[PDB]
Amino acid sequence: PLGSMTVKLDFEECLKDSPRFRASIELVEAEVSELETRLEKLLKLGTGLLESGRHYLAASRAFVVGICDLARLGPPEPMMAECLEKFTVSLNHKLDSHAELLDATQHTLQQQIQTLVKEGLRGFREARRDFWRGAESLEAALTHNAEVPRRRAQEAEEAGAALRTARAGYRGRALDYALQINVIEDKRKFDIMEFVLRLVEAQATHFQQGHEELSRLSQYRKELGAQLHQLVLNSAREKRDMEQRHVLLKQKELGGEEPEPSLREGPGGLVMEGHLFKRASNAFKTWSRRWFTIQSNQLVYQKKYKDPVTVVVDDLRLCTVKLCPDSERRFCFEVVSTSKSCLLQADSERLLQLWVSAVQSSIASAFS
Amino acid sequence: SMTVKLDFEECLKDSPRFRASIELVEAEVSELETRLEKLLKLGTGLLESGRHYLAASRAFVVGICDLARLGPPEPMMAECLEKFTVSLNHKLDSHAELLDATQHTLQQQIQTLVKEGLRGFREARRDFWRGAESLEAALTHNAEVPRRRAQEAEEAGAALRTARAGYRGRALDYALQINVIEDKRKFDIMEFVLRLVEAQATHFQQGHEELSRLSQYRKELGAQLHQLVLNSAREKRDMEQRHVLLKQKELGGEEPEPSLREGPGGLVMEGHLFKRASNAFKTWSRRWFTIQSNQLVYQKKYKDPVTVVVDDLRLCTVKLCPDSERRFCFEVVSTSKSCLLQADSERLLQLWVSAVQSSIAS
Amino acid sequence: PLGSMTVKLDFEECLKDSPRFRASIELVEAEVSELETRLEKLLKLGTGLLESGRHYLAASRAFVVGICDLARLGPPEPMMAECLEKFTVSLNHKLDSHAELLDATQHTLQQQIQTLVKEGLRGFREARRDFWRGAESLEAALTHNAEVPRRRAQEAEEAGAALRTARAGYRGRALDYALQINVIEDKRKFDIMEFVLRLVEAQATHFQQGHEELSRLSQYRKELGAQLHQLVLNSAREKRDMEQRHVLLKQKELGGEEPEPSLREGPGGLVMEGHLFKRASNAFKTWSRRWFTIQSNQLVYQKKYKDPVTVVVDDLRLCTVKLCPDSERRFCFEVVSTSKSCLLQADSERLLQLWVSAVQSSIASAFS
Amino acid sequence: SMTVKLDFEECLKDSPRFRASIELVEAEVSELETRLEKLLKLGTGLLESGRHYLAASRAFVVGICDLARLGPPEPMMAECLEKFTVSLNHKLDSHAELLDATQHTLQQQIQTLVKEGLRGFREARRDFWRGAESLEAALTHNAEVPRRRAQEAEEAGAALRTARAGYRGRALDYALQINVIEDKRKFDIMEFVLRLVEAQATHFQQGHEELSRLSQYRKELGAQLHQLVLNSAREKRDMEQRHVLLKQKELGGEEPEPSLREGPGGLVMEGHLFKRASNAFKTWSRRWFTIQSNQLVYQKKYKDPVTVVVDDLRLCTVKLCPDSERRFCFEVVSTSKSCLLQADSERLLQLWVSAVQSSIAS
Repeated sequence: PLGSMTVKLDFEECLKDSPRFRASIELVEAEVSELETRLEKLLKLGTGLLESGRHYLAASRAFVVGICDLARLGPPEPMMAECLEKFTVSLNHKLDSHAELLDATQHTLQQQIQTLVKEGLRGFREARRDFWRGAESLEAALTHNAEVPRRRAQEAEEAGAALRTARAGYRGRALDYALQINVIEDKRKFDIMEFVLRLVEAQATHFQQGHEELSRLSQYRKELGAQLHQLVLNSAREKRDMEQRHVLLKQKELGGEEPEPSLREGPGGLVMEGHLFKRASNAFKTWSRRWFTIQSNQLVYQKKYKDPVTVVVDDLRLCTVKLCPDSERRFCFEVVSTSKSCLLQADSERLLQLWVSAVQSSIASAFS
Repeated sequence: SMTVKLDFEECLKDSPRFRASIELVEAEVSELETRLEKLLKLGTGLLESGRHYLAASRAFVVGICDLARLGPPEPMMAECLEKFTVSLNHKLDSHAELLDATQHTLQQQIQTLVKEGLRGFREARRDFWRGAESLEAALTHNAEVPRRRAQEAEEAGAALRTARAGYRGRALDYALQINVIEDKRKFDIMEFVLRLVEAQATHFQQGHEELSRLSQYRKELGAQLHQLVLNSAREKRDMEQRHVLLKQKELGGEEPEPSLREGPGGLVMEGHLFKRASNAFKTWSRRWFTIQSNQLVYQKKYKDPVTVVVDDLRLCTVKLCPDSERRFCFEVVSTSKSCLLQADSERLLQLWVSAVQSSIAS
Repeated sequence: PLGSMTVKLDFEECLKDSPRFRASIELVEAEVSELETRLEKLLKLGTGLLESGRHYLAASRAFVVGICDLARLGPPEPMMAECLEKFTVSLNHKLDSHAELLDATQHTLQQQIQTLVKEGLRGFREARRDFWRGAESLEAALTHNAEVPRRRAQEAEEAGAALRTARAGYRGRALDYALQINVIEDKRKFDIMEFVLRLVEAQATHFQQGHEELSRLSQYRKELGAQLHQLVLNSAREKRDMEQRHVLLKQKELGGEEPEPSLREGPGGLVMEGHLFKRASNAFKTWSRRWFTIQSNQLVYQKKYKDPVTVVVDDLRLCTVKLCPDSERRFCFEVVSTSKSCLLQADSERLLQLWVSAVQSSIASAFS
Repeated sequence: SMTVKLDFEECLKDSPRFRASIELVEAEVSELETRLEKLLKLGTGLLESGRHYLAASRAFVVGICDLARLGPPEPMMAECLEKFTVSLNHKLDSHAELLDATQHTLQQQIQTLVKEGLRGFREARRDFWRGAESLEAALTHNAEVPRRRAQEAEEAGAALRTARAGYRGRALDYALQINVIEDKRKFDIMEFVLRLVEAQATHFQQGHEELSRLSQYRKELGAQLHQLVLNSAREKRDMEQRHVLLKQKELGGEEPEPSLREGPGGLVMEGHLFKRASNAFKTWSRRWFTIQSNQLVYQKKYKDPVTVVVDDLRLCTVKLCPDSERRFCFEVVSTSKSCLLQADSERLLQLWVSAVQSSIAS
């Protein structure tokens, strides 16, 4: 027949013990050790594939959260809000299926290859042990059969009776070796075929779960896509419209005068904010700018944009404004009270007029 | 955080709604770039992990192949076992094309965005804060005007004018880019996701076509496999059952008997014999001897040239040694060379003595 | 039944695997290890007996040579000359037979006890190895049968099918252990009985070879003995006769005068020996005694009993004797020649007269 | 060497035949004593070697005895194996009596001869050479006489007279002892050999009487031994032949099934179960459990006191657990104590659940 250990083991000389037969027993064994190292190399690689597999999916699962989270960090688009949720449950669904494929991999390696190296050479190596012990027994059997003198007939007959023992039971041991090598030639091919069966089985099972919802994924891929191409043409147009209006402001209507602080919530909330230059009444003294706010009849400044406000004067009920006639600088006015009295300057003619008006107005509310 | 679509009204009047929107869009740009650039190193790492995975698989598929050339080269092994493993390598290469296309995807969108996608926002912003630096300075400058003065007033005020007009033109460019970033952060990330989902999906579509045919192959072969090994289970038990019958009933204790039968040039016989060594103690040793073409040779290893024991047999005599101490022995004495020898039975003595004795008559 | 391993191994629970059965497998083994150390102690003692045996006969064989050689060194008795030869061949004959008994001892220890420890526990310990491997297999078989969840029905059925494997083939392994312990209980008793059979066999064979010539030895023991008792009565009488004659010489006839030198072989051999006192002719000179001899007409002296003789004068043909009238001492005579001339003195009146006569006589022969 | 029976003629005339016989008898006495005293240390060494031999044997016969008390105490072992080995010890003690009698023999003759058997020869010899010392001196003295003198002549000569008479009486005593030594060296050595040959011979005579009856015992038992072990050879093969028939045809894969059958106080069942440990992980473990006298106990080692699992069964309930994850499990819940348990089959669940359920009705 055509088997790899079959064609290099001599069945025909197996009761007969020629140097040929001793050569085949030795020769066939080399494949046995070969096959056992290749089985072991396959188990080591199997955990390497399990290790990298489980790291490729840990990297993948972080990526899918992260791709979604970034889109979620953006300004919102409703088709994306629902499609991204369909994509998310589907994407993770492939990773838990492919993680199952590893565990399946791990399992088949245990059922098959590990069982195979663990169980499958035990009964042949124990038959090998006793066969070579019997060889040993046969050689001393021959040794004791040859060295007797012909005059000591009874002793020699006793020694030849043990040789009939050695030779027979060595034929008996040789048959068992023959049986057991004859099992592993048929067995080796099937088990590893089974292993490959179970490999491409889990693959077929994994692509089919991912192929099965493919229609649900494909409707969203189109409906997100048709919407994105209308959005881009809509943004093109909106930004065309925005570039031309951007153009227009710079052409002829932008203005050079300071913009005006806008009062709201009538004279008793009187909400108005704007910067001024302030100066105190110390003997050595200087100007700095602060951002001012009249809110709830309360005049307040803040050293910075993100600083909490502080009162220019605690209460503004007993205060009076002086529009200076004589001031070192143009556009200066002065604000006088029980304590915290101070000098102010504004940036242009209408801001001075308004700021003094609004602040004098707030004094009327407060005083009311 | 701030409101979407920031328009020019607020920009040009230096509103606190503008003032806070510019505060919050810059802080959004630092978060965004960091997360994009993290998503960039993580998508880098994913390809590296995929590619380590495909090499891990590629080495595992060579280990299943190695079994296959060791084995016998029969039809099911020769064709099926090869079609299963080549389909495994084909799938690794296709999957390589998906990691090549993921890389393309990532180098197109996310690399470009990190590298040169914030660059005109940062141009507009540094030019814009430059405008307000100069306007902060010219508001100071505008304020250092003595009340007596009029030529200093118009001179100071002209410097404030151009500072304010330019801050406003610079404001229009920051605003417009704040709208461009806002749609770019939506569309570059939406196209990225949709490209990736699209290209993953085709690999399964095409995959399943083939691997569902391979499922069919698997279940058909796998069905032949369970019966084949049941067949075997019966087979090697039948063999064991003959063997205990062989051992109990037909097992032989007698020595293997050599055969004196014609070949290419006359009678041939080959077999074990004991002889004495050439060491100083002359110690006995077992070798395999052949009678062929009127010659006696001895084999020194299996599959290696033989050594001659007697040059010719037609010039030999054969000693049946009746007065020797040694048992089952004969001596062959030829003109150039002699050899004592010893056999395992009285049958084997007479059969080796008769074979040499017919040989001496050739 | 009544066997030592039989009555502490539970056949009845051997398919059934109770803690009792696990306890018996363990319990019975302790006797197995016991029996193997006692077999080994018997082999060590066997070479000690071989070592001392071979030294007791090396000491014995030297003694038998030495007992004979001492008798052979004595003054000779003819019945002893033949009986000692019969005793010698018979005595050695027991030592070569008892040396054969050792070699026989050595042989039986190899055939029996060494074969027994070498071959006889191999197939039971290999059955023990696989039985406890099957136990191992059974425990993980139970382990994998118990830890499956009830929802995973197919997987659990597969795991229980392997347990039907484990349990069955463990029953199969248990039977082999049962077979093989059941062989060693019958076997242990016989082999060591055989060993004791072969011991007292070689003894019976040794006393019978030594009992078989006992009649030949017994005739010599008597004939040497009857002769020794006549010899002692004969020696008693001979020594009585010798004591009384010893008595007689001292009583009345011993004599006080110097004994006389006895000439023989006539005047031309003239053989006569006796001491004298000699003096040379030197100017400072003195007396000493030497033992003189006239032999073959040659007058010679010797400084000692065991010294070779030297000539008083080379030749005695041309010499003359002077019987001194004037001499310092009594009984002196003088002997004159061509060279070596000298003065002599003798011990008493008849020795002087004779010595001068004999020496003058020898001169006449010589001169003839 | 010299002639035998040395008589008084030669002695009293101071002959050279005497003069050489006295030279050679003293040299024979030095050889003799040395060889006797060597024969004395070697006969010492022989007893020491014999006694080392009897102790070597005595320890070997205890090693064959040790087998015998290990074994079964059956009639052939009990009586024959003991009669063989006690005959071995009996023979050691008899042989001890022969080494005691060899020692007696050696201390009687050869020790005495070395110690005090040369002593009167050495007395006579030193007294005799003393006589010749004085006669050598008085021959000198006899010779120092001036020729003129007559009173010196008779005075010197009288000293020579008594010296010569006494040398002659001393000569008679050396001579007579030279005859006594000559017969003593023959008769002490002849009696020694004959005593030894005589006493060796009786031990075989008596030995063979018994050991030839023991040969008879040996061949009769030994004949029962070859058939007995042929009988056995058939026996254990018959057993092997049933066993391959048992394995092939009757071997069972099913779990051992417990039995619910009445005893001293009602229904009894005992058997393996799985339970959960009291460690912090709560890890599962297999123990052997007994239901007896309305109680459930568990065994903690073979042949050692048991531990109670539930105090009473008439106060228990029994959970068939249909919604549990764990397979083939039940729970027994009693007032003081509960226990989860797990069995190997759906048969064993129902049988352990029914046994507790009959027990709950007691």
